[PDB]
Amino acid sequence: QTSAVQQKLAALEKSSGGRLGVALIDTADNTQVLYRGDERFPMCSTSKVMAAAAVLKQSETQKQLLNQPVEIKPADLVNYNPIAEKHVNGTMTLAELSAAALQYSDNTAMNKLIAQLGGPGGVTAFARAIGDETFRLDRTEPTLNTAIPGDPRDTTTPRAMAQTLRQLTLGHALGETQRAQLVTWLKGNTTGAASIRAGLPTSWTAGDKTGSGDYGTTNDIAVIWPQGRAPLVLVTYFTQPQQNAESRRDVLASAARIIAEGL
Ligand SMILES: *[B]([O])([O])[C][N]C(=O)C1=C(O[C][C])[C]=[C]C2=C1[C]=[C][C]=[C]2
Repeated sequence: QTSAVQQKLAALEKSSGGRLGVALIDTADNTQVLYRGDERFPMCSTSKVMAAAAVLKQSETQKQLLNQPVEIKPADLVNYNPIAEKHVNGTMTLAELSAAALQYSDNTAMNKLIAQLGGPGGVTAFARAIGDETFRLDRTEPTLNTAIPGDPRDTTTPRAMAQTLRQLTLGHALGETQRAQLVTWLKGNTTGAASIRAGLPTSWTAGDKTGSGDYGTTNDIAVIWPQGRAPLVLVTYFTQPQQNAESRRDVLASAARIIAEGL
């Protein structure tokens, strides 16, 4: 069946010229709204949530892990490292790397999280351990953002990512302290105001992680606390046919606005 909301998302997609994927979980009743919910999309930096969560899980049995120093060398810098560059020839703790990766989308920080987990497959392994059979991380930064159409590397589906974000931020995939820490990091994100958040009523609060890559890939995954109702989990993925396409955060805001108006 096709709902009014799905029809509106299709119209938005048609006018955008790209491919849009949406997955909403409304925890007020556990219902879901999906648009291309089972198609694969390149995650780009939204994958950093899985990596930070995997490290949080390891910290449940190692009380001092988050305070563990990790060396940052000149050779570790990649294409975007706003936080890590300040620490070259120095160190960053795993908590500092997680916060930098999540709140500023630092790529060097993400690579340190991936390394701590034993490589991209370590992130995938954690996803499997928490019930996500779809997610796959195959490469490090910055190549995991190539976002080539048809390429299965570093992809997931909106349905799977929404389910996983719910389990991580509202459920019990992580211990209570770690869940709280992940939510605190997401709510402190600095990069999301033009994405999902721009399509929501101003009174609502939320935590999110954005993603950007080639083929104008523009992503955002969010946990949302609407005014007067149970939380929502929303994933909005968008990718375009040309490698050098421009970013379209407004399309994500438009998708979020349609979802909100459909409540
Ligand atoms: B994540 O998606 O925020 C990290 N993204 C990238 O490193 C990246 C961007 O985003 C600027 C931070 C734009 C275009 C790219 C990127 C990586 C590889 C190819 C193209």
